[PDB]
Amino acid sequence: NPIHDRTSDYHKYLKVKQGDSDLFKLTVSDKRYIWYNPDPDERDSYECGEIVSETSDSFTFKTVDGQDRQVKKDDANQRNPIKFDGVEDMSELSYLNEPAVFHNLRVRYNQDLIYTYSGLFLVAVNPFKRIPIYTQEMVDIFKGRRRNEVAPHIFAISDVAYRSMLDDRQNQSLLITGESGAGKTENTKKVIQYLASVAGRNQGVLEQQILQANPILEAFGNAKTTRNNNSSRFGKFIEIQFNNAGFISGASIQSYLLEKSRVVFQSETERNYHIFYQLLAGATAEEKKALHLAGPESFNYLNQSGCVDIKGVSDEDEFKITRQAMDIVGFSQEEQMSIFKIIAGILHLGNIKFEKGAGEGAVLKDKTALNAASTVFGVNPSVLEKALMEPRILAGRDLVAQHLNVEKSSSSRDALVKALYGRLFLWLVKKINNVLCSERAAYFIGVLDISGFEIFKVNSFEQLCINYTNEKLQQFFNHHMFKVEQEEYLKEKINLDSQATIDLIDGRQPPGILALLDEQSVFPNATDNTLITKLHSHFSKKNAKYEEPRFSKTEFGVTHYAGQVMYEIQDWLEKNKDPLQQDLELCFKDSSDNVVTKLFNDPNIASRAFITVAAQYKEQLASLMATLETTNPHFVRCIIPNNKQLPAKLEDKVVLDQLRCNGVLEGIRITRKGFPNRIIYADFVKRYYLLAPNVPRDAEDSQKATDAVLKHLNIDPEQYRFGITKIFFRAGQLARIEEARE
Ligand SMILES: [Mg+2]
Repeated sequence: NPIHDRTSDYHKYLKVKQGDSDLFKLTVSDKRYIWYNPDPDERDSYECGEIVSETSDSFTFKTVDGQDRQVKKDDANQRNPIKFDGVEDMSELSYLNEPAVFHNLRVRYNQDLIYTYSGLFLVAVNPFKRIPIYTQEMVDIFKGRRRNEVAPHIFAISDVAYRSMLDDRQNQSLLITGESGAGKTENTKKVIQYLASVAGRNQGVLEQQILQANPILEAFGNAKTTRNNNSSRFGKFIEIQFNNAGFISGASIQSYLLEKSRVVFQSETERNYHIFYQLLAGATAEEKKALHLAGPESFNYLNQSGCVDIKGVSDEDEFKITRQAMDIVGFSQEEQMSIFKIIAGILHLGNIKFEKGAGEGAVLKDKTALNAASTVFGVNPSVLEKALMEPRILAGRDLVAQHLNVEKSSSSRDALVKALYGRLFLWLVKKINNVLCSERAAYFIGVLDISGFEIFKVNSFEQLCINYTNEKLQQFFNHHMFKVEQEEYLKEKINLDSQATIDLIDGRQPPGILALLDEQSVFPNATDNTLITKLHSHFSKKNAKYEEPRFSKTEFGVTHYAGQVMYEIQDWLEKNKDPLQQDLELCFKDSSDNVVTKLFNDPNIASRAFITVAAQYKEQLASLMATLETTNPHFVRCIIPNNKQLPAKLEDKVVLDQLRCNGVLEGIRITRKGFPNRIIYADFVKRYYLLAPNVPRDAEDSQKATDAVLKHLNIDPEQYRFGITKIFFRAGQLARIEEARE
């Protein structure tokens, strides 16, 4: 059994290597240490310090430097005894302090061990390199083991989900969140992998299509940013559908907040969506000519960032893969073509050059790209031309065609483009869903791949959505963790801020941000100023989660869970309306093209429902939360080790900052207050039997033994609770016990 075979790749890559002896003595030391801050300004940077002595209320220790120092016992960060370096769950630690949690992690990361439990969480640090732990071999080892049976691993947590579904006939959900670049999507993909393997019906297609869904999505929804070479520019929730028996029967997809802006603008050194690049790189010569195709350097929407390729990535090779998944999934050859055409047309539209002079109006001296795009799209260029610069507009009675300047003309085109893409994307999802989704499913396991809190330099409307979402999810956790912790105290017979923030945002009466925003969105002439004035009007000095800046006249601050956040209001009105000239709809509505027409002729795709972008999102979240609320949840927190996509570089500031945002640290804090340590009686005795002159290592009266020792040592009755099964210990208690003689 590779589980007990200490020479297996399982032991090799997932386990902390075991020696020939397990004897308590190995680990005996004379030393006691303290975690300290060599420099008080950097609070996240710590050194180990050897406690030298103690007074009644303080410790005194010995710095790295030789200097001596003094500490209040009640403020001190004691180091756990070395036996604890590497434990598979942070909860086994006795001293639960920040540095302490960091250290265990680190210790694991040093051995490439990237996964650790922290009570309910599975913590996962991105390694920045390939570890062969996701093999079929690996897969089959996880089938049916309990969480204590096996090493931490995304496979494990998913197996647990699966058995629970079967054994409780309850639906499940794994929540996978964290910063850009931390790993979410990888692991997300693993889960499906694993699932489709233990529970698929292979001697199969489904399974195939299901797997193939992602690639498709990623091509259209992922991009190369500064933070990651393959970032998901969208949120998503996967539902794996099963039948009563337990076999996979289908699935569905839900996307949230696609980054439409990226289509028409990419920050420096980043890239647009992959497709554009795959297309340019793998289209046949017959496809190129058919699509007026060229190099990226030739296309305004592609050539600006000054990045057109990813190191160690072949846009050409990726296209084949994509092309392949479209096949498996069920895209006709035509459909594929149309997709492309669109992708091309978009590019063309972006090349359209608007000059002036004549008046202030815009004109089209060159008509090239206009033609191309027109063609590809299957619409009347003149019509479109017109729709672009001479949109007719309602002056109420008067429908009168407005002639636009160059910027506004340029802007309309951009909107066009974003609509095109955003719809197309939806269209894909729906498409896929048609193929995979099962009306009649008995159970499911839902996977959420979404970012955690986003706090940049510049925080926009988009981030407000993400953080909102994040507050809702965080609170869900807290609720949950609370029941589940309360359940354990009974089974063993042993003895809020979120809402306010939530309210400020989404509240109806009184109204929160979203509400005020929405309100302003019926007024055509309202401006960002109008809006921000309204907000401060309502919350400044009146709401404690709100903050009116002392000088900025464009921002406000919301006090999130993760901490305070400054939002810039620039363009919220536009973002919330997500406008598009009717003439354009019309224009495109008469397309010759199959798909194209769909994107404008199907309400499901073409329209929000009159609905705001905010409102629509608010609804979307509501539902998600609702469904989640019906499942049993698993939480996975993904952690980026550093900022530079390196390996073997686990940065203290970077990691802790994450553990603070994502709740891992509070979980500890709160758990810390109780009886963090809860050992199985028999186990205690195994290690500790030699400390109290009495007892044998083995015993049927384990509870009696656990007692004799506790009695021996003369431990404070307050430091522990007798569980029916487990002995419940208070913080530091065990560490001391472990610090006793043989
Ligand atoms: Mg991702």
